[PDB]
Amino acid sequence: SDQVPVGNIPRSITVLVEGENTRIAQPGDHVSVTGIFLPILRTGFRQVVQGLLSETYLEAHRIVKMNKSEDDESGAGELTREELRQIAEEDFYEKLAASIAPEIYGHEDVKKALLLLLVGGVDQSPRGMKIRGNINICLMGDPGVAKSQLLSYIDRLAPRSQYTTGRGSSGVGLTAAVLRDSVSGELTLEGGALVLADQGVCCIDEFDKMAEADRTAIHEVMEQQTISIAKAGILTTLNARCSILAAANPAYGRYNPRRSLEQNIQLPAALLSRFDLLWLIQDRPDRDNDLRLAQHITYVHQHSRQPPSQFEPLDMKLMRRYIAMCREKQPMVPESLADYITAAYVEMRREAWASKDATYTSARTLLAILRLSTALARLRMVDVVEKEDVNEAIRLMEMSKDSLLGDKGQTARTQRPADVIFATVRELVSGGRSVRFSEAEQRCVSRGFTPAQFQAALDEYEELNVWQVNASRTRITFV
Amino acid sequence: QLAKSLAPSIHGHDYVKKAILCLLLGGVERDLENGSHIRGDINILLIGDPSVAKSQLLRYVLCTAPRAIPTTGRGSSGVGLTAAVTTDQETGERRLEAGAMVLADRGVVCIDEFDKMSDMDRTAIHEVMEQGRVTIAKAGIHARLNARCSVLAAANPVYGRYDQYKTPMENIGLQDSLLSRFDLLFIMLDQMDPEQDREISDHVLRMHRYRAPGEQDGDAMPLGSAVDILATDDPNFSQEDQQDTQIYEKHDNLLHGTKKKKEKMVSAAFMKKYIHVAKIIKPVLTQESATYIAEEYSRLRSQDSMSSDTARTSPVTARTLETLIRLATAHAKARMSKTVDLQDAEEAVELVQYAYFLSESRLKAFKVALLDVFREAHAQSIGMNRLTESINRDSEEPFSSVEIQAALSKMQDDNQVMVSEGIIFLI
Repeated sequence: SDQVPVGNIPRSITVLVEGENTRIAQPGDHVSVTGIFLPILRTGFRQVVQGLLSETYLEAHRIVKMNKSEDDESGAGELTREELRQIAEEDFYEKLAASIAPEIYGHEDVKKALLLLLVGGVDQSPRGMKIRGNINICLMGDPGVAKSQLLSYIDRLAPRSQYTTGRGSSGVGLTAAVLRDSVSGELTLEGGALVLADQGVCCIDEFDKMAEADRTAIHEVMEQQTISIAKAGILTTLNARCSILAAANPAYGRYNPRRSLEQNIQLPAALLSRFDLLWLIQDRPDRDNDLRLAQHITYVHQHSRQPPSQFEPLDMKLMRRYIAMCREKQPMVPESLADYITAAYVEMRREAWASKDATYTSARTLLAILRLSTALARLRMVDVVEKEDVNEAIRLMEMSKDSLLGDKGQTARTQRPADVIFATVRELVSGGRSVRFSEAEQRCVSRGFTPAQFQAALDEYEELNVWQVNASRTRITFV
Repeated sequence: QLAKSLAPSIHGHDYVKKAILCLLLGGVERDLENGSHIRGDINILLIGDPSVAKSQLLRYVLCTAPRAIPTTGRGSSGVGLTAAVTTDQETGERRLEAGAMVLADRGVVCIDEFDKMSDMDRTAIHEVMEQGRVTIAKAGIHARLNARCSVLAAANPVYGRYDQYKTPMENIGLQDSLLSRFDLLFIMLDQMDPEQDREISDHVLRMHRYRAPGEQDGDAMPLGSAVDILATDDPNFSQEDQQDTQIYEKHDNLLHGTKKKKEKMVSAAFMKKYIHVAKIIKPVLTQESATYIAEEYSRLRSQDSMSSDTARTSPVTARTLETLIRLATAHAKARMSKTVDLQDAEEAVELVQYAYFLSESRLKAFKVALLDVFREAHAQSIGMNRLTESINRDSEEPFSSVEIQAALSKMQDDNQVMVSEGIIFLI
């Protein structure tokens, strides 16, 4: 696959397997066949052979198992030692986020989730069952907002990712292509985007345009990543863990508040809350963002890379060779930090309970929070998790849910120099009526309240008829 | 000069002739990691009445383009412009039919009646301007093809007779992912009104006398078929016909028009030896042209959000923004200049908008307005944030929050505007 020029034709080749290599090689792997190439002597069959029939084939001597990157059974390759200090000389990461889509600029939080996509989560299958894994992310946008830059870059970035879109071909040739093989007498079923993208990135645009039959098979190949084929006869289960990268499109191009958020995208509710991060690309009439869009494109006519600003572009064997070494690392969440994730899930349901027009929080989003806990713990070459990997994981979730609307959810609170003073007096009203003036100060000075501001705060409420004092200001009783 | 010399007898349409001229060059390839331009072809759409003037307009464009590929649903095959696996029986070999636009690198391909061919051509065009490369992934053939040409469209309405009382969106008969890739949308109609019959008759009288001396009011037109053959390795350029590369020919009236008397015609050989030369020029976007784009993109979208009657084939988003950059770089290639001129930015401005659609001297002039709003048309409600509803008029200059706050110190002492709270309305 990765050894072809620019436009060619396929060519078949016969390779004989004998010895110990038999019953080991399977269709789909990459091997290196070496040997001679001599014709055969067909002399014996007095029915098929008419005259001579001197067909030529290739004789194999030794078969070595390879894959995609290097010449060994591995998802990716590795580097040396002097090339590791160049990428591990920063605090966390800042040059890799800007390397994604160097021709365009905008929405830096969306590019951060693209790097944390192939990592996934824990894949050990404990207690008999199989836990979830693989990062999932959906995006809605009109195909034309420089979406090809976000798709062509990630296509060449991942080693196992073919360029597949929603159009350009038939819908029964990219997820359900049946090939009637009459040479052997069997019946197989292949796809084109989820049958060859194991532990990689599944590239696909326009997630809401195909038929219902194409969207039904995603219910099992996305959660636990298990291909289920059962069309009366074909009883097999393909193993190909794919990271879904949906590029949906709204019904009105840009973000237009026409109706509810669930009905704005022609997609059932079974696939809305199934993803982890739901980002949205909108447009606002602001000359500040449009000014930078007309500046980076100017430098493209002179330089074929990033403009001479402050970030520098990378090569190719850098971000993928470093992310492949931490695939075997299994972070462990201690029992002390595990209570913070459970407490954060309770507060996460408040934004979905008071707003039924947006997405809903159920058991599908519970396992997605634990999946993002291992995306940052494997970047520091450690096997433990800290508080930094938790606050940064929920930061992308709060930014994605706010981008689905037309504003940002904030708060407003004025630090009144007499708001907590009235709440302290309430602790003595429910216990008694004749509250001593000297006894009420035993709790105000504990936190750090100055007694000078308390004398000026009594007249703020006594003037408005709340309580009453005596001549010596030593008796206070709630009326 | 090259725009008015495109259509000989066909007159009018000033913005149309100056729009397709830059399409002949195709622009320039984008320099990036992928190595393919993202939307660099202007999709011109010319919809009109079925068979009334489209039989001659489509022929004046294909002849000027040297690398033109004909595409018609009636007369040419539709399935075969991208991928077509056809097998025979005499050999039994798997053959693949490629398109004619693959060999031509950066050219113009005219397509007639876009709404007639199969649906396999509607999906292969979605990867031409988006990514930039036409890949193959059918019948086990995994290869990439280079088919970067211009996408033209001159389809006819489904039910015919274009009406002038509804939205033109329901008259093209295209899908959502088809009409969103176009830029302009010019409609050429023909009315039987007497005010337009005199302009059409200027070419009918010249066509009848165009026949040979002896066929006047008798024989028909010899033009009908086309019998073209091939001979040996001979250069048929100046032997039979004499069509040399010339600027202006001779003043004629048979096939030139009537009102055109100062400008002559241009031979077809001059239009073919000039497009390939202008492709070498690679202008660079200057600073004076980059600022003009940022100030015009914010004023076109703010006036198109409330629209609903028309102007919906291409919203003011990333589609219109990329067309202005590609047109600015292509407008300077046909003018012989190493840099982009200042006048190369206002070309697409009149093309997209027309196809769709204490205080310096300000305080001294504000006292004159008080004589007509407090001393004449009284209202007793001008000041603070409420002043914005009457400070516009004709003077611009955006006021700041500090300037409008310091002005409240006066007025009260001079008996003008009193103070209150947020929205004041006293004195």
